[PDB]
Amino acid sequence: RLMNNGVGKGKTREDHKQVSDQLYSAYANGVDIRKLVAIIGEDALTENDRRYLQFADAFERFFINQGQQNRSIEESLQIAWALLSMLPQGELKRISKDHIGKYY
Amino acid sequence: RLMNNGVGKGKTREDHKQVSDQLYSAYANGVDIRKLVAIIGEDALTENDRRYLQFADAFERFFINQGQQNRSIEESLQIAWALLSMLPQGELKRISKDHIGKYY
Amino acid sequence: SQVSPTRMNLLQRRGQLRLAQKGVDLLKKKRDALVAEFFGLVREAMEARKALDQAAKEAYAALLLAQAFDGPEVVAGAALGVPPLEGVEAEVENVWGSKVPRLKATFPDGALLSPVGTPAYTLEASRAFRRYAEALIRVANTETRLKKIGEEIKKTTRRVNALEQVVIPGIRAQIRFIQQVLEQREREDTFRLKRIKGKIEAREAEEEGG
Repeated sequence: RLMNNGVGKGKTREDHKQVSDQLYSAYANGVDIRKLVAIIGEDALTENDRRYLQFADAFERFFINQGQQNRSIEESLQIAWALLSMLPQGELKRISKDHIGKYY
Repeated sequence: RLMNNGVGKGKTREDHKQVSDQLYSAYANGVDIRKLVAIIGEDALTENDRRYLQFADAFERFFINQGQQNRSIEESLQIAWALLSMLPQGELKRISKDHIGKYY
Repeated sequence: SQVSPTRMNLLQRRGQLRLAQKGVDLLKKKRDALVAEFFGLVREAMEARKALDQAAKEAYAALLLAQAFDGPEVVAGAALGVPPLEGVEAEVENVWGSKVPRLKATFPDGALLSPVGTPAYTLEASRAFRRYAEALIRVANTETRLKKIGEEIKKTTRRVNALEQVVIPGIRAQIRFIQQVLEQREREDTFRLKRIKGKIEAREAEEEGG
């Protein structure tokens, strides 16, 4: 919770901020769906919100799990995009269209 | 703690002693209802439940608040009587049985 | 009697909320969607119905035309080309919002059974009955959805309330009660220890002194 003035631009890469905060709210958002399975499945919902299910799935699999594989920040950034690829823009909206328009 | 020194006529009016418990017992029979309202809907009723309702409704800022109007046992009780007139005055039974006529 | 154990359970009862608090919240607005959504069907339900009720009413009233009097005749004279009554084939719609019966009473209501077109008003009018049957279904089936949609909401809130309005603060006050006693224990210790220090120090005053 201290790294505001840690996150930085072309320095530690500008876009990282909002990208983080994409996946931030997005991850947690998908944990919202997570349970409600016994309710109507999670197949009876609507698609968009369902998409955040897939968000998780890849989040835990790809993004988190990394065995011992020495990752790299840049490789880590890749992930973001990919997972977000499950999603149209219009969900992708911390970020400005240029950046997602650079990472998709 | 004391409520029976200073009491009874020769110290009081007839009704001081009585309309105490009346009111008490009145308000009570309000409150119960108001609990159950959102949690049974408004589908079980009588209109003497609409009445016990209405005493409580009555009882509120109408009675309880009196601002800084310098009161008296009269000034009070008069409108204490008002409340009871909502009700079947026959269903005031913490009084004399003609007290319903010894004030309204 | 039945109160605490007094102890360490604290942590579980701390966890009480974890379970409770977090789950239960969310449950409310889930179904809120569905009830919202219900309304489209309700709106549509009567739409054609009321319209085509009056375009029912045509035929009903055109009974009386040259066959008000032959309503008497007709009620025999046209009546039985088809099972009257039932064919109510009870349907489940199975959802959150459980299962209740709906149905299509899928047997025909018929209208042809007579030749020439016989007395005339009859056939077209009997044809109107279709437009009773069929049409009545919309509402028959949307309102059974209604009853589902009542239940949930109502039931729902009943628990919402409960959680909100007894559960949490009750269990709060438990912890506290516990805590406080546990905590106060510290003192007693100390209280003891104090005296102990007193001892050590008394020893050390009159074994070093004397």
